Amino acid sequence: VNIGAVLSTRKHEQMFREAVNQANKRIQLQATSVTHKPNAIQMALSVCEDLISSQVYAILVSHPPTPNDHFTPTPVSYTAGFYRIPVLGLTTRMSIYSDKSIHLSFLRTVPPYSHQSSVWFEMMRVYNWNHIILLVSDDHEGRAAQKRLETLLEERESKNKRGPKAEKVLQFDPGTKNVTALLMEARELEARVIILSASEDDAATVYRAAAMLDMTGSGYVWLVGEREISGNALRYAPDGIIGLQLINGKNESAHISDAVGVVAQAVHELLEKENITDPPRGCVGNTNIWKTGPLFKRVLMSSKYADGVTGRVEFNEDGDRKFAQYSIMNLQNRKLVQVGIYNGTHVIPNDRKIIWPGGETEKPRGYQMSTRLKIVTIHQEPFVYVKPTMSDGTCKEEFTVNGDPVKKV
Amino acid sequence: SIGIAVILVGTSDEVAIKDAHEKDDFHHLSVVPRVELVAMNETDPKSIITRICDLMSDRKIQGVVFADDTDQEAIAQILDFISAQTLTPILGIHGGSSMIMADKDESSMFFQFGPSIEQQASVMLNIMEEYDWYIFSIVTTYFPGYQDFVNKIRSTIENSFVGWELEEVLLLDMSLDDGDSKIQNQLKKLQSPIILLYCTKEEATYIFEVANSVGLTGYGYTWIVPSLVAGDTDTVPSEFPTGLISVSYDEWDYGLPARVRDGIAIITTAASDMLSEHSFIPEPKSSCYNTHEKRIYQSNMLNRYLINVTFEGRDLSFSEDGYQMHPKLVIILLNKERKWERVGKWKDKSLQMKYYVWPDDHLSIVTL
Amino acid sequence: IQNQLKKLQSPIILLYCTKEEATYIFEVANSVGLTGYGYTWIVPSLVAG
Amino acid sequence: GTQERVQNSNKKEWNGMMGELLSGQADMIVAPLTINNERAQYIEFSKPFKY
Ligand SMILES: *[C@@H]1O[C@H](CO)[C@@H](O)[C@H](O)[C@H]1NC(C)=O
Ligand SMILES: *[C@@H]1O[C@H](CO)[C@@H](O)[C@H](O)[C@H]1NC(C)=O
Ligand SMILES: *[C@@H]1O[C@H](CO)[C@@H](O)[C@H](O)[C@H]1NC(C)=O
Repeated sequence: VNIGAVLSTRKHEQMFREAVNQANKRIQLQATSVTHKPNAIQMALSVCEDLISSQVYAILVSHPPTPNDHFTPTPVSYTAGFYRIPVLGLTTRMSIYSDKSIHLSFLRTVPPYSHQSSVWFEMMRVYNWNHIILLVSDDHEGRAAQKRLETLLEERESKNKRGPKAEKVLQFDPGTKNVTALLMEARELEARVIILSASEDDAATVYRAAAMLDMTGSGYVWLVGEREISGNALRYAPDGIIGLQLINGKNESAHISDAVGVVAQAVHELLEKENITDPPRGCVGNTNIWKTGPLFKRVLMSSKYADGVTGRVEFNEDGDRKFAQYSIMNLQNRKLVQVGIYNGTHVIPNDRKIIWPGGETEKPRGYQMSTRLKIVTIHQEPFVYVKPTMSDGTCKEEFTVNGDPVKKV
Repeated sequence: SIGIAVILVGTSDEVAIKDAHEKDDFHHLSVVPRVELVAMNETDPKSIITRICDLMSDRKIQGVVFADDTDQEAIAQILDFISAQTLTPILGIHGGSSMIMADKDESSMFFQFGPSIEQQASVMLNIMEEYDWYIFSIVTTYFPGYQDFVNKIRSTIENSFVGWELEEVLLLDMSLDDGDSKIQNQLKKLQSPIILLYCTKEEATYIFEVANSVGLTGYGYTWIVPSLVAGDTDTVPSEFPTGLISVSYDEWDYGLPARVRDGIAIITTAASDMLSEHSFIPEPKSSCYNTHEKRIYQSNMLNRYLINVTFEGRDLSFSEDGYQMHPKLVIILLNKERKWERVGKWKDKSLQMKYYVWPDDHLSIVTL
Repeated sequence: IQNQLKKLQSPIILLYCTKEEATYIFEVANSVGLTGYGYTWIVPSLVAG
Repeated sequence: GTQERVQNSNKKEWNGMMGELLSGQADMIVAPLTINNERAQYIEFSKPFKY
């Protein structure tokens, strides 16, 4: 068979070529390769011209040198999907592809950003917290993270303390500059932990604003995603913040190899299947389907390739790296205190100097309540009387039938 | 002068172009759409792209009206990607599903015809009232409108100035019922005379078959389904009992010639509105392989004009989806002849019928 | 029977039959849902002894 | 305060006092406020204080 990929590294061609050569021990599995191109149009056209014309089997692609490149997969993504050609993803983590509906053709090797927030459902199980706030953008990403947290806040059906309860989650559009109105808003709230999920630059904006509001002093917590440890924010974030790194993420070649191995296990599961229909019609017979794509995904279901560089890599029900461990970490005076203690849902017992922003060492319960209470009340006769004050500013003082001072406010 | 390219597939309505061009409002033609037609044999997305930028470079085409013909149409996304490449608008005038899907994207300007899920549901309830049906239930599995559809109809139930009834929403599992006994048992819990169904076309026949067993058949019941399990394709599998009702006037007799008419109308009118705001954008992209941001300078804010446009005595408004805000729909019925006969005409939140009726335990009473 | 034996709603059922068709109906009951969840069954010793 | 759909979309909010109870503008209502069912869905109620 012939499997191709559009991968950035030229040397990666020989890399995964050798990967084919190694997987050969478990049947022709010829290799095909192709570089990149900026305007994804030329990309998809090369897709048809070479790899679709080859008309054999599936396909791979990673992030280009473009950092965000959130669009770079899509064209070639559903290009072959037009014939239900199951394709795997490497290095892009944007969550849109998480939808099967508009992409019934797409699996991955890596969890998405919005997936990462699941872990935060646990940080209180070591820091016994119950009260939170949220700051997400206005796009889909935030909405995804939000639904995920919501369902992770599934109420444990009972029959004391019962789970953590969310508070007013807030929104904001990109590029803005007067976001402060929100924070000062939250400033009056009754908790002290925070969660922030956004792009790079926006975070730095927020950092600026918050440091101005002094909302980053003592008795405070932060737990950002990955897109904030980044330097543009590392030029703005306060110390004591906590962040986390997906391990072995930004390393292509190892993932390359794992991919080749998984598809090798797949094809060994393919070499003995029945009703083997035909790869596509060279991007010209554009009516048909290599009517194995469904079964192709279904066999990619449990392709339990037990171990690679990152170790065991098994799938979700959305064709994504389902149990990949990764590292927690701390900013400590521009320094990166690593605590690589999250092996999947396992608890995270490291050993170093956790430093919260205020410089203390206690793990403060982000709680404080005994405040004013902004009370409301409606006018209604024999329970509440409304009266205009005198020109002084207060209202006249009266006395009861006996003559007692009828308290007023 | 302007470049307004069009295209079809699988038809020869040639004069349907120049004729409708001669029927153009002199107050709206101030941009004189240089109409141009091509007929590919609906073959290759790649071919589509080739031809697209071919004509774009050929006549500085600032917009196209695509036309479709096959029922097999998941392909809007392609054109959406084109919008993601070139900043021109595109009209999915007709065809198969070529005006239905919920392809949702931000920097795009593709627009379908026909109705949404919602306005369909609304006309459904309308005709459900005008014939004094009052009890029903629902059945569906995994289609982008599921938690949409239920919420939409129930949220108009919840303002009941009239009597209604909601028995149950029957959530099912598409293409997973390994044990069909599950449905054989579950579809007993129906008791209403009216059922509404939402699905594919094949599993449709499958469930029709299981219904032939559970007893839900043309005895005294009725069935209505929103024209997106079955259309003017009129390939009725046996399992359909006569009496199916639906509403599919999306492109039934609207007139593909009149279709291209409305297309040219809305686009050139929007061009008029933009040059009226001193905002004529007569600069198309430069090249397909070279449609980069080097040429792309300002985004397509003429959407502030594309949303709503009235001409030739007809108004066409648009939501974020991109369907027409005021479609003209019709209600048809599955006769014994396995033929589709038009019955009713819905328009403007209003209905038009011809029957009063829907054909020994039925009596005729008098009073004073 | 798979359809007709749905119309049950009581917690108590009484059955009268042979011995073989007995197992047959027990089997179909394993499907319709009438099982040892919260129900009970009594039969007058002349399908089984 | 009552529970009304608005926006001509699928959402139903409360005008009225309870609105400013849920959106944070306030944090306790002291007034002649009745008891009910719906209101008891999204709020907690102290024991009554005048039957
Ligand atoms: C705008 O942002 C500044 C700081 O960036 C802030 O002081 C101000 O309150 C914001 N809003 C307005 C209306 O200036
Ligand atoms: C990436 O994978 C290569 C495999 O050749 C390995 O040598 C390296 O340690 C990994 N990590 C980095 C940061 O390169
Ligand atoms: C379309 O809506 C806008 C908003 O008011 C405005 O141009 C007008 O109401 C509509 N168009 C026409 C031609 O009336």
